[PDB]
Amino acid sequence: MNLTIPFAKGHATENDFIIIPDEDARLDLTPEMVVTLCDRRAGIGADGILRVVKAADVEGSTVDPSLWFMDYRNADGSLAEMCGNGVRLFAHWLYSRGLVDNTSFDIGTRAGVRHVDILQADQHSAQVRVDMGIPDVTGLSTCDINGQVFAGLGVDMGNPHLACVVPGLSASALADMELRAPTFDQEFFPHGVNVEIVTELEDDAVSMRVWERGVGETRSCGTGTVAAACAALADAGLGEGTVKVCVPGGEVEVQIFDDGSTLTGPSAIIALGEVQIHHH
Amino acid sequence: MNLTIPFAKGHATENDFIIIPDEDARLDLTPEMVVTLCDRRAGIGADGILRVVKAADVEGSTVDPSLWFMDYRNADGSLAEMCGNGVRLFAHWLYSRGLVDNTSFDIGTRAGVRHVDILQADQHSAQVRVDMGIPDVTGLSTCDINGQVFAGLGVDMGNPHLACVVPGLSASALADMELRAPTFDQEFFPHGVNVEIVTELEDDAVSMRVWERGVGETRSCGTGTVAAACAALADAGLGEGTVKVCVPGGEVEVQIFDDGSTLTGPSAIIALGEVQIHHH
Ligand SMILES: N[C@H](CCC[C@H](N)C(=O)O)C(=O)O
Ligand SMILES: N[C@H](CCC[C@H](N)C(=O)O)C(=O)O
Repeated sequence: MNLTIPFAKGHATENDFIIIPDEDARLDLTPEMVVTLCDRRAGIGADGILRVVKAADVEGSTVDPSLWFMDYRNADGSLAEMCGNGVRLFAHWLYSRGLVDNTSFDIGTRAGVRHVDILQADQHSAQVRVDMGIPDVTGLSTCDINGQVFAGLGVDMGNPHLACVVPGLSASALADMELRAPTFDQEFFPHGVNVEIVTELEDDAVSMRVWERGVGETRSCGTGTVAAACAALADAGLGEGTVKVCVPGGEVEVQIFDDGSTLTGPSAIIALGEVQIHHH
Repeated sequence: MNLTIPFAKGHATENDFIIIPDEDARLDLTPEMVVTLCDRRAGIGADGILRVVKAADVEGSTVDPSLWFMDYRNADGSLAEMCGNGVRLFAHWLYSRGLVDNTSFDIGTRAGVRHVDILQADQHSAQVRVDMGIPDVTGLSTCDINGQVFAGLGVDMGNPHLACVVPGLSASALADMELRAPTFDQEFFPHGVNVEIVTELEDDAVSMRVWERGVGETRSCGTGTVAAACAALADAGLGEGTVKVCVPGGEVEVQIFDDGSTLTGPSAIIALGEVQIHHH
């Protein structure tokens, strides 16, 4: 006995999502079902899910009930407290379908409210700026990736990061290295952690790869790019700045003040349809 | 300037396809476009494409123009001469949408005509039997996978195979081994080759993994299962038989006579929609 769910597919710097419209709040998917859908072969395939729902109808939220809420699920069914690339696609979706009518608006997330600015938008593409709030640098920790250690900044962007700027690493060296789920200090990161490997600041740019909690390597990670841009700035001895972060799925521009931070990048809406899945 | 293409997503033992309806024969996709679509993040994601077209309107075919033709493309844009799992999903599609009206019919492929029998069918599931023709054992060759050599049968099933039955290998040992694109004799396989690693016959069953030409590891390979079932039977000293082949995405039953061979397995239709893609 299978359900038929309307959906759209999209990405933001090739970090890709399945959008489930759910204003009547009748598709709070179980984690098994999330897994099934984010399986490319068995389902559709994605890095995770954006279920579109009002804050009024989302369990555990206490943000303004009148806002749209970005119910993000990771590909393993795991919840997460924020998703930078997600927020951009979610904004793109809402605007482009006329579910809001300003280029500038607030969205609810599991880390609270996030403001967005639509800079450019079609049916299929957009550029979105996100107020990401203040990066809270949590301390210093390390990880091991494939019997080699790196030292990083803990950063809280809503969710946890370990941003390891690597002294001397070229971009081509970085493209080459082979990643395995890192191992980290579980007292420091009791809930798991997103890890970013980063090149040092140069021409106001860094290059990054990332091993997402819940998911594995992704072609981009928006909260992680901001984490990386802190780390790169801190390693150059600044704490304000504008940094272009280069990820396997593209480019974003992060901006860091003392009062806050922003993440500006593209978003794309690739497909619409309906999908089959089994309850059991 | 982007095209909007109606499509369906489906699989056959988790070897998954994008179905493009194209009776007016106006979507002979270029290989770049195939690649874009079979990219999960950038497009939809699949092991390959089944474009649905009449034999009349397919370049290079000389089969009966009145038949439906399975225009199969691999995920790298590469054409291929047959696709076993594809044929089952293609039959499922045609029947279930009422584009044929018999449970038993002929389909055109790049290896010529293939007969099919629909055994069970819904909107969403089916069991299909395929007349695969005669396995032609081409000789003996070897390959290397990750600095280790295996010896195999060359088999022509339409397309080329190297079926390596491995003396002593358990299923759990097989689940464990780590695969890399094999290296093979290019005089023997001037066009590339599908490689199957197989366990010895036991309880009329073998277990198999496969590194598809054009694609890489797949959860199943229908022509390869028949290749594997020959090899396993030959290594047990028979040349007729009924063999259950176990693949990471499930199970199929292959049957071998002297007059021919059949492949019976499941098929599923997971989603319908429309997708965006760029000409340039
Ligand atoms: N790709 C997302 C990250 C999702 C976070 C999730 N992987 C986690 O914290 O577990 C981003 O744009 O920020
Ligand atoms: N998965 C397909 C194999 C496609 C063959 C293609 N990989 C090639 O010959 O290059 C099958 O069911 O037989």
